[PDB]
Amino acid sequence: SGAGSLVAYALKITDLDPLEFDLLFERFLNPERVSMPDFDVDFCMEKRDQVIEHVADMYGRDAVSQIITFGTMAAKAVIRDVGRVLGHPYGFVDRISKLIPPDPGMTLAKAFEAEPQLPEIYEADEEVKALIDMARKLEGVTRNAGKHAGGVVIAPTKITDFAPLYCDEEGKHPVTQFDKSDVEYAGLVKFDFLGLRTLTIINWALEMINKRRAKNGEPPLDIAAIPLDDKKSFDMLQRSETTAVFQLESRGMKDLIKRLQPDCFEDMIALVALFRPGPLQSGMVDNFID
Amino acid sequence: MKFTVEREHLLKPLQQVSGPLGGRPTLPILGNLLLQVADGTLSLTGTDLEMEMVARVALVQPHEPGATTVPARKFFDICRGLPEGAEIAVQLEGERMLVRSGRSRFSLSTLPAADFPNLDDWQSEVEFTLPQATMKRLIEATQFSMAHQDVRYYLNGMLFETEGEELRTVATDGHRLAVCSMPIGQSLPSHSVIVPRKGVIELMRMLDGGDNPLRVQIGSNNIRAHVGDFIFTSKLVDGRFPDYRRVLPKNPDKHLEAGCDLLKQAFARAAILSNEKFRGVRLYVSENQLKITANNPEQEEAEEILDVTYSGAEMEIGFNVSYVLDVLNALKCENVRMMLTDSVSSVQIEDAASQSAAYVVMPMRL
Amino acid sequence: MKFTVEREHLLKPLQQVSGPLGGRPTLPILGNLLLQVADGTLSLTGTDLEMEMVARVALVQPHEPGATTVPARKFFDICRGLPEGAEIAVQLEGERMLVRSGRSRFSLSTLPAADFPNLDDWQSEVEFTLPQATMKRLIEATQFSMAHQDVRYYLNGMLFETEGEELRTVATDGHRLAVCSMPIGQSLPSHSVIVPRKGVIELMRMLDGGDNPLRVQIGSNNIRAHVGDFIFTSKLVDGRFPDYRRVLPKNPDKHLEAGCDLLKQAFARAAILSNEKFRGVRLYVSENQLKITANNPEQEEAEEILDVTYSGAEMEIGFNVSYVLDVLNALKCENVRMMLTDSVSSVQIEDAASQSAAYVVMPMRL
Amino acid sequence: GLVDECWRMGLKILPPDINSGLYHFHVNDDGEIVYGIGAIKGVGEGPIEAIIEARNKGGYFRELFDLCARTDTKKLNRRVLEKLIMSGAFDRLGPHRAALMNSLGDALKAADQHAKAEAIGQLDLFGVLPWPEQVVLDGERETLGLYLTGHPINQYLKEIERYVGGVRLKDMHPTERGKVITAAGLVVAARVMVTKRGNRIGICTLDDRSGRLEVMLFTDALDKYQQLLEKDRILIVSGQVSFDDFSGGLKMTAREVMDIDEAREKYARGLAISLTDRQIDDQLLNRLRQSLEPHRSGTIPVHLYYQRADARARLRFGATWRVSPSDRLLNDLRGLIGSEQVELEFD
Amino acid sequence: RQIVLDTETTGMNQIGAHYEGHKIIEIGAVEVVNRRLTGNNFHVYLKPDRLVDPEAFGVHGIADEFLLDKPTFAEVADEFMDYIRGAELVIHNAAFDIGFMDYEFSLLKRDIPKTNTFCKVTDSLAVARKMFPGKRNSLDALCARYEIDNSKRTLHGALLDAQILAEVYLAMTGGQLSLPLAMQASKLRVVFATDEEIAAHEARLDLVQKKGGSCLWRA
Amino acid sequence: CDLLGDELTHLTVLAANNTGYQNLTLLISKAYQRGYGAAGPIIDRDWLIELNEGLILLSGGRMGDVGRSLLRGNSALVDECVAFYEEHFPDRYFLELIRTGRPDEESYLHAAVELAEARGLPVVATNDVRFIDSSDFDAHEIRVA
DNA sequence: GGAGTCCTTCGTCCTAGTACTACTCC
DNA sequence: GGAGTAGTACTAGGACGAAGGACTC
Repeated sequence: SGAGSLVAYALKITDLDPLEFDLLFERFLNPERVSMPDFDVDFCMEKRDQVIEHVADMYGRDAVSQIITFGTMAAKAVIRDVGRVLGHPYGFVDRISKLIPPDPGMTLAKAFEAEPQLPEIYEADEEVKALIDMARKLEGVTRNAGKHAGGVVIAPTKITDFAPLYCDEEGKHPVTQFDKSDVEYAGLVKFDFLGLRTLTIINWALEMINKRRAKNGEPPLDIAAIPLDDKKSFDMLQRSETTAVFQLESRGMKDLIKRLQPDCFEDMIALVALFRPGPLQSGMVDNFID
Repeated sequence: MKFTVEREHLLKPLQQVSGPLGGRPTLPILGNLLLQVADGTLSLTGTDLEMEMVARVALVQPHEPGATTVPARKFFDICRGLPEGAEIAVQLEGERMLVRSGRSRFSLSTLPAADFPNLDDWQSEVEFTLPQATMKRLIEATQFSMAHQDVRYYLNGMLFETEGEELRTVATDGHRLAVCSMPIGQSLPSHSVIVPRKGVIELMRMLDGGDNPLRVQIGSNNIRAHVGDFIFTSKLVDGRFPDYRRVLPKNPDKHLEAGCDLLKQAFARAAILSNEKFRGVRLYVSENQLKITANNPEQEEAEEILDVTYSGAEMEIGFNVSYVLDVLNALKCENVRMMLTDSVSSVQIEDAASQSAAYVVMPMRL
Repeated sequence: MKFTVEREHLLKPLQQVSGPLGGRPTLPILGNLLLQVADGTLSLTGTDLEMEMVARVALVQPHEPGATTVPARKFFDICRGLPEGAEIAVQLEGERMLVRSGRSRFSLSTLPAADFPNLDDWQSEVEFTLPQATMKRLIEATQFSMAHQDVRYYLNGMLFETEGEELRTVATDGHRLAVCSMPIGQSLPSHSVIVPRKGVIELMRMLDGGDNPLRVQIGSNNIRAHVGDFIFTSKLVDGRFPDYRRVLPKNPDKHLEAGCDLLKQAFARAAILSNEKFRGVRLYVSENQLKITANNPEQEEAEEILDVTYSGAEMEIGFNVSYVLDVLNALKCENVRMMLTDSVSSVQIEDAASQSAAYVVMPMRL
Repeated sequence: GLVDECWRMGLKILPPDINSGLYHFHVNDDGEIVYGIGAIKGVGEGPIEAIIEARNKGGYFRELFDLCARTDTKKLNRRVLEKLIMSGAFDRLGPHRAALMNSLGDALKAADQHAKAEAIGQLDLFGVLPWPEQVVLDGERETLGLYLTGHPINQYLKEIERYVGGVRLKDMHPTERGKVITAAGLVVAARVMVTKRGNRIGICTLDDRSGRLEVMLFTDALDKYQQLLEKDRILIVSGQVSFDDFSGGLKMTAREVMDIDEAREKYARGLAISLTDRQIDDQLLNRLRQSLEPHRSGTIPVHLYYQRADARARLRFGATWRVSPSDRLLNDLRGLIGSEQVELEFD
Repeated sequence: RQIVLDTETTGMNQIGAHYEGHKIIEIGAVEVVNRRLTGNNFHVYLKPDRLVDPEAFGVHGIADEFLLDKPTFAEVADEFMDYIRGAELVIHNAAFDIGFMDYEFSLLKRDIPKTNTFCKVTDSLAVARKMFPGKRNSLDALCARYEIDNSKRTLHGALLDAQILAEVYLAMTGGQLSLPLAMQASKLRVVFATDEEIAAHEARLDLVQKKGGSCLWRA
Repeated sequence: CDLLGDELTHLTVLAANNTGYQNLTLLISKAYQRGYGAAGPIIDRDWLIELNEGLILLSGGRMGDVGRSLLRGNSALVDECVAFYEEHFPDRYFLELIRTGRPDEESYLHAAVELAEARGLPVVATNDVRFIDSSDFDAHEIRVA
């Protein structure tokens, strides 16, 4: 919630005038609360190598570490793992696992309640029974080294002064052996790897737009320098043509925007907060529109 | 249908004609033999659509005509494995061929003759006969220089070029060429035709280089060869052959002869310390002497010095040694003559004592 | 380090020492030789890291001690390649080995002798010599029954067992078994050792069967074999050889005797039409007759009737035909006597003239 | 999805081109947009760069062989090259894509010889002296479905076929074995050995956008049924289907097979053609007649729809010739689409 | 001498006695001697004594009116008994078939004891289950496994499955046997914690106890 | 270690205090920094010279340096191995003794107990536990697989 | 709660080794 | 005709890339 800081804006940490839009710093740093308020600023993964470089120049490559995340053994994975060890080809097992809904927290007990075909194939198939009975014994167990970073840590000395590392076969891509919650409770501040392809897109599209410079001598385009009330923008939005428009790609969300016809910037700030199960099923969306 | 024949008459034909037939072809009746009894004759067929080999054998004991096609490999192994002198009695009954011989009794699965691809009749255009021994020479001296699996599909084979009363062969892969020609003593038309690699392998195979006359009839796109009661027929491929008159070296000024086995044993030895993949060696030649040097990454060296007949200037040139080793092995002669021009140009190579044969392999840039 | 030897003193040693070289010497110096020059003796080593092969050539010409390690295959081919009576000169020039013959010159890379791996010294425990002849028969008679790749890695080798005047060798799959016993002419204390199959192959190859006696020593963890001046030493895979005395049939009461060649010819022919996986042939014995038959799912069938000396009851029995053909090929003899129990027991087979070798294959249930 | 969005917006959208394409979708002056190379599905990033790199150092690619020589197989694999043709990147040079597919292997083999020729320095003897995303989608359906004008099987269109792939098959008729016909949009045929028979092995591709399937544990006839099975770039076959407990598909035995060509016979299945109003006359007695004349077989009635301004009348040719079924492919060759109707005779 | 049987029935009772209320409709058995099919098959049809089960009907098509003129188990009791007596009985799920068999035998009221008292009762499914543990060992499973045609076989019903089970049985009891083979107190040091270590211990336990409210060392 | 050549042995190292903790942290980092194969990163025996303070070590048992050397019956190699711990870890080296019913454990144990009395060095037994109950063993076997 | 970063696993293609069978030499 | 050497065929292992289930805030 760092956009509530005008200092972040002043420093070019953030991109928004918080006093223009009533954005609040005390969500992000509250002085009347005593626990570290992890500021967690994130950036584009594409350019990790360039940032590792800067932060090594800054502190020392050995004083810098990536933070590991961990793979457990959840519903679809445990079915897959046991199935292969029991000597089925992938086809057999996938015809079972595709019946399990995608759901984040899935367990075998939850799977049995959501899907009636699970009980059925369990009782009708020896192999499936043996498999799930064993998947039940191992549900949620670890399997491997966490995949890369979730965030990057900054120590004042060697990171190994505080945590163990994992590194690859070339001793590269070092990661802290404690995970995100654990590593920070052991005292070191972390910096997460923002997940977007949108800035990569902007970047490349700007290169291509700004080449239309010499084609007719046009100044380079500064996305920060655009007017914030643009009618073309609001015209196209009122026309509901917002697939491929960042954040607003959902069919449902397009349905909502069509009925709502959002016509000012404030409304555009509101859209993600409006587009939720609570607001819609408490009449607030209808009230707002009306 | 019913026949009786002597293992001994049947066995070498069986071997020669089964030879090239794939254990498992892509069209599996191609692993069966077509058997036909008509007149006093058993006709045997193995083909691959490109070539066809036919054997005929006269039926001495009571018989009845008909057609069928039997699994080639297993049947040949059965026939080969039979006891000495075995006279086997065979008869078609329904969809099985039953083989009796003494107290051995068989009933083999059978595929219909009707399903078998009957190869194409064509019109003969030019024909000739010659000693088996000339043919065998022609082929042996030359066949190892053909390509294997060249994309210029017309090099997978050998062009026969006929002019006046002479027949000539050349075989090549575009990196080495060998020419061998023999007088045939018959006025022919003028025709060139390239017959396939596998056809020539098998024709050489069956050349019982004895007395037997060999008579050949050529078409525009097919070839026919009769030796005795073996008949070979192949389709041809069309392709515009390269001109051997541009390949024959322009003016070889320097001439060099040497005794073949000594030359060959020396090349075989220098070859050991050449790059294993490219077989590259360097030749240094000087007044009455030859020095070949090579190298490998292991930092080993080979050097051979030998006395050679050479009049001419010193010269430096590199080759792929496989290419020269292969000619030295095939050339079963006493002395050789090499006709080179220079380091950058084609060379003619020949038996110092015969003139039937001539070879050009190109030098290398390393 | 310098020595000079004649090609013909080097050639048979070199060939023999180069046998163990093969399996993917990852540690590159395994593709090379160990040379120690001392006295008028150059010693050779050829090794796969588990076994070792030693050769001497006498040095008649001038010599000087020293050691290095030259590339074995390349060096062997060069020597084999040279003409008979060609003069080979060795002389170490710092970090190259120079090999000269008169006017030809070759240079080898050098890795230090000191890097060549050394196997531990051990001492002898039981000792014997025997005629080459006896060793020849022993191996030849049983090699076919070696396991190929077994999880029971101890079966990948041959048990040599001594006691009194009897050595008996055995090699097996877990399916079939071949046994041979020979007189050695000296009372020998009991020992049991399994030499790995590649080992026995190499040992087989060094036997020309000739006049030099073979002298073998067996230690706690190794074996050493001297014939004249060449010495092979291998490790043993340690123990728990299962009791072959237990598998032997317990007085087979029925005897079946027949001409080895005839019988073998018929089985080779019948084998062609049996099962891919199981090699299945079905056998009927009846009053003085043997009927061999072979089946496959496509109704292809080989069938033989044969006149067989046999007293006993009618019974039928199937087996893996490849394994029984293997024994008939190793049985280089006039008459075989086959000694049975029933359709579902292993059968013991011998030469009808010697009990010295015994062969027992299990039945298949086809 | 994105393209359909572009199109609706007023966005188009050139097809790929080896010569013009960059990594990313690029703006030539007029062409707002042309395919980026990375856009192609199967092609790796390394191969895309390789292509472009070769094109940079050399000129723009002249021909197939020119391409092969500049860029080795290491960079652009066979599989890579297959998708490139199917995308239509090569269309410029190799007007016929069918021709280009066939020419790949030889050029590939050729190129390996070219690599070898380079490395050895070695001298040689002399030598050797319209739309974007609508063609590509069309190709996919040839390989994964095509079923234009219904199917040659008009008398029994999907009525027999079913073409939903695994997803439809699961809920099938219960029986000893389902009756099912599969056709394959891709086939490669290999038969194994062990020196005493061996049942196997068939390779089909199975639709809808499912995957591919084996057959499967049989072939019956023995080798005559094996050859019917063959046919690459072509196959229809009829088999028994059950839900196999063992996975990698369901089980198929071939009880019967008929070819596409046989289905195209459209027995009692046959031919009608739709042409534009303006046809010459000579077309009636010349090109139209000649297409039919050399390919005759399987008494198929010819039906003719002459679209008149006034009405639709049916003139039955029945001059003599009954067309062979191979004619669809030949006819589709130029400018004319036909439709495969229920044959008049059967009803 | 090996005797193969496959019995098609008027369905089963799913609860209690699987034979109660049911009778035999068709007997299809093949004789197998030295792993070869003699062709001396026992194939009879019987009296239903009840309705053919809807399940059984869909399996291979059998109507009650077809099995009406056909003889009962009593007419072929001795005939079938002598055909299998003193031989190997290979069955699928022996508890099921044997249960039906003995059931019919007791219905004859000839005091007939269970078949297992005068015959070797062997289930082939149990053998397959021992060979392939936890795998589907059904007839069609094994059919596909051993490369067999069950589609172009004219025999519909019992004799079909019997023939197939014979080929499966041969496949399992192939190929080849295995070779019978397999086959004081003293001192020693106790290291007593030093005073430094004891102090660290005390302090470490203090932390556990002060923060957690317990100490088992000390509980 | 240099004593066994290529052969990797299994080892327990405990850090007894915060000096140990930091040494253990640096030891682990150094294994990863060296690089590795499918087996994972490995430590050299001699890294325990520098990385030493505050650590208490277990011999490895049958699967260790000393156990494996004992089973070979190379008395010189065994003596070289223990000698290292006597030099760099006085009062801080304990010989592991194990009864889990696995091959050669009793023969090793008998010989290790004789060595332990002959050297006057201290021993500890553990159960090298990987699971809660004995019936969990089969499932853990499959987890590893 | 959504989206992206994460690797691993599955499938396909290429390379290397090993055995068998044919061809050439004794 | 048989034995040795070479070539062909088959099988295993490793690499590369596209697909999928998962754990990050």
